Amino acid sequence: ISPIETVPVKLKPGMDGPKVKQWPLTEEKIKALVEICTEMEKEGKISKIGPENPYNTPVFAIKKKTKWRKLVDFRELNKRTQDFWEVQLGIPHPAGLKKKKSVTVLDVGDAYFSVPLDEDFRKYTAFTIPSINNGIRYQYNVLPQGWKGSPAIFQSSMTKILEPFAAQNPDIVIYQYMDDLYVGSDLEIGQHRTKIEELRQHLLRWGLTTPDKKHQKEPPFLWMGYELHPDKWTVQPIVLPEKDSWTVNDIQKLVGKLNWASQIYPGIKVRQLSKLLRGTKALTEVIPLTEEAELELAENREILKEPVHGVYYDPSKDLIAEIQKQGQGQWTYQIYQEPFKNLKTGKYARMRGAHTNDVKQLTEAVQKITTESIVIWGKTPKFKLPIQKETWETWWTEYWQATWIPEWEFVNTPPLVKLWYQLEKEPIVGAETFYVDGAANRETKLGKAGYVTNKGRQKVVPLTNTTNQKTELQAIYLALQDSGLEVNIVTDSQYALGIIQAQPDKSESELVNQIIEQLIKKEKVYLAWVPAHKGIGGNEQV
Amino acid sequence: PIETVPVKLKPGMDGPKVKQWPLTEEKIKALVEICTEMEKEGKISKIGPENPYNTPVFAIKKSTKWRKLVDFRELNKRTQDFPHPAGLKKKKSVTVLDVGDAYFSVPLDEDFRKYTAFTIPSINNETPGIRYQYNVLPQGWKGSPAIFQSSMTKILEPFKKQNPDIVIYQYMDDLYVGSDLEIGQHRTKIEELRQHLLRWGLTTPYELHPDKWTVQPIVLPEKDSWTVNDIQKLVGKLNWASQIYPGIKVRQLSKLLRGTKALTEVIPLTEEAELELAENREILKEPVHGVYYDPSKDLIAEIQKQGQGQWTYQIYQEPFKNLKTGKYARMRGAHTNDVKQLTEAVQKITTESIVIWGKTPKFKLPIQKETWETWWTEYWQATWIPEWEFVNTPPLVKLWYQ
Ligand SMILES: N#Cc1ccc2c(Oc3ccccc3OCCn3ccc(=O)[nH]c3=O)cccc2c1
Ligand SMILES: [Mg+2]
Ligand SMILES: [Mg+2]
Repeated sequence: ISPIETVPVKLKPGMDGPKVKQWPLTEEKIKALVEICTEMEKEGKISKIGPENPYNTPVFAIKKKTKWRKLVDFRELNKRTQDFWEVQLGIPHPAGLKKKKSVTVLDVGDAYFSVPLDEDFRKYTAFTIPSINNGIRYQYNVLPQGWKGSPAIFQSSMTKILEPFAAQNPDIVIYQYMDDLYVGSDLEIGQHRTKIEELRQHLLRWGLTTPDKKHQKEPPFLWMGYELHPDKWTVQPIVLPEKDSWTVNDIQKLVGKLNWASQIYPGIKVRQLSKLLRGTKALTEVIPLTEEAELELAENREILKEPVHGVYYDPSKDLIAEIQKQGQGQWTYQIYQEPFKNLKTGKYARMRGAHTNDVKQLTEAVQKITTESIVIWGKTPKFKLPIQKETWETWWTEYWQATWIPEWEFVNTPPLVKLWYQLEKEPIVGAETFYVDGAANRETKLGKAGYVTNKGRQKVVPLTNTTNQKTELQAIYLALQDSGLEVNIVTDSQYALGIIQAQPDKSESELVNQIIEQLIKKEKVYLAWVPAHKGIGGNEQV
Repeated sequence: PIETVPVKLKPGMDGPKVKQWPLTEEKIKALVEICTEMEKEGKISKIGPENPYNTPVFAIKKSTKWRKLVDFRELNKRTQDFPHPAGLKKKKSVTVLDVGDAYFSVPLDEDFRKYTAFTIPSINNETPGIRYQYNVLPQGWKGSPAIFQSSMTKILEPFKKQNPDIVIYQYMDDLYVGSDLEIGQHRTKIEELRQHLLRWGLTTPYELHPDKWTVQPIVLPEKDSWTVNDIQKLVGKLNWASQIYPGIKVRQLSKLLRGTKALTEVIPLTEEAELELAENREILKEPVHGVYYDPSKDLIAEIQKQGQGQWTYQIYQEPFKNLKTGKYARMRGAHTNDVKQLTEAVQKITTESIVIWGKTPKFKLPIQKETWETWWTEYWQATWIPEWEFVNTPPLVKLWYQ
């Protein structure tokens, strides 16, 4: 079976072929391996070879509990073989598929064995079936199963094979995934079956068999963790385990399944569980479950109680994205064309820092959605967002970092994204000026936070088990606690200055959160910085 | 052209493997058209699975026609074999010309061609991408101007003979032509060079003024009435500049604030403090001592957003030593955004850097990674691409370089 051209293959430079010996396993499977190898010899898939290849790869035979399968271990050869263009990893997302009147699934059997292997490379595929006294030598003429080059070379071969058929049939759309072909068309059912038959025979001319019966797979289709119905898609049912104790492995699989659920079931929250997964220690140990994680999990269970589906994609209809706040640090989004019919859903939980605010997270969510949309639909969607032009404009104008804000429309669906507070850009007249400082002995971890004001008020609060940074935040917090609704605060800490000027409404540290509550309760707050250890109102202490 | 220049990679190093970035349907369409035509013209050829290598490609508008830009940064890093005039920056006018098309006249070393492999991506992973490699010298590859160098010398020789005072420097796909001539004369000579290039079969389908380029002097505020907050800002800024300029003193200025005063309190400048401030204004006029360019070290460009369409930048090698500083501005017209201005600024800084040192700086970009990676090709008109990374550095930086 020459007509398929062979891809040239080389070993890695400086490397020879595998000499690894056959491991007996003198068990009766020998004869099995004979029978199979005779059949494959009849079909020209393999060949007996002269006494000097010289090379070897281990061959095995088994039946998992009637048939017998030959399994060759190509690991050593695979390490010694050149890389090939990476075979398809990413799969088409169901939400990106365009609805077709008829869809057929074609599994080609013995896919790899139907494609010839490069002649000069065949000697390296040699294997031995053991004689009882000590054997018969064989080599592959086709792409072996388990070999490094098989998927990419078969992929290429299949593409080239498919070109002439697709050329004369532009109205039918063919997806190629591994061995499978998925063939859609809008043609009448009869002539669709006809076109399928044509494709089948065309493939048969290249030595590729397709399902002979009325094709083995019927709607719906279980494919890569999905259910594909003619009019809709969804995910295969997600079963969340119930345990008293959880290891880090269990939590990884849990957040995995939940992540998988998030693309369709709206409202999924993974954050607190991955917070549990912040421990990287090798995956054995029992990880303590936090109340927040338990709550999160329970809510997820309540969401997964109801059945949910997505729809398929129409290029003529607009692409629309909508975003809602899920509570602390967490967001959820829906992508749809028809208003209540979701193409898909998702989430954004990421802080990407110890502190952030709502608008920043929203903008990041928009970014993630944009990327995903480009990947799946090859275009960016329209955004319906729960934020007002004034809010966002003020934010991105006063934001030091460059940002891209799309065309969007304000939808009013509380909670609305808002600025909980805004620091003053100018010092406040009539407001008390707090000169703050804090310090800690790095050895003893003991510290203090204090202020002196222009009204003549001075205070010092003692602190235990703390650092200079935390004390410098502590001082600011202290000045917030003891002042009126309007306050001027002066600090020598670049750290604290950086944290507050960023205007976070949420944080990992409870100290910063307290500071945020204070800032919200305030009306006017101005933060100013001065260089430390120069003549200044606030002075210094130890 | 039949004789190919053999090209090698630095010992113990393989070809580039780099992820192709997802693209919109439009850009993919454009790339498919372009690559179809290029394949018909023999410039590129389809390749099989036996080629592991990949290089990113993008579609940019540079006219209405789509252009294909290949990002060769990795291949450029991994492949080197083999001058910059110092007078180019002194010239009154410098014009840039795209000579890249010429590279398509020269075939590429066969054994090396596989390292030029690139992929036109598919939407939603419907198909594996369309894979090509280059049969000729690709634009953006640093081997191209090196191999074409003798031809370029041959073509330019008569012109240089005719115009001895005109400077011509080549970087990548670009010719930089400086002159001290009057603008009209300059553009006339430029056009002469253009037609000279065209009639010899070199296709050339942006003028600077490096004479005006300078390192920004630090500017101190001028006020009729000074508050405590103002003098605090002043002292902080002068303290920052004190590292760079040794003579600066804050004592008399800080004396006015000496303790426990309200921020909004108006503080008059005493003649001593005003003396100190004036002296500091005077020392800020002179350039910094001991700042020299090192060709063996990476150039580094930091940018910060000043708002209202203003952006400031610094080019340095080692911290606090500034080879150049500048400020870029754009008239908004309500069309503009942050990404556009940042991209433009990056291109301008890179051009300035090429003109002055003959190399591109490593950029520290005040933007989110994914946002830049998404939108940067929209406004990018340049044939080359700089290295870049992404940082914030807000806290004291905006106010000081403002
Ligand atoms: N197993 C399996 C399997 C089956 C079909 C796939 C596929 O099916 C398609 C193949 C070609 C063209 C359109 C396709 O689907 C569009 C959406 N759709 C999907 C399923 C259905 O019944 N009807 C329908 O209109 C597209 C992509 C992957 C597929 C995997
Ligand atoms: Mg299959
Ligand atoms: Mg301090």
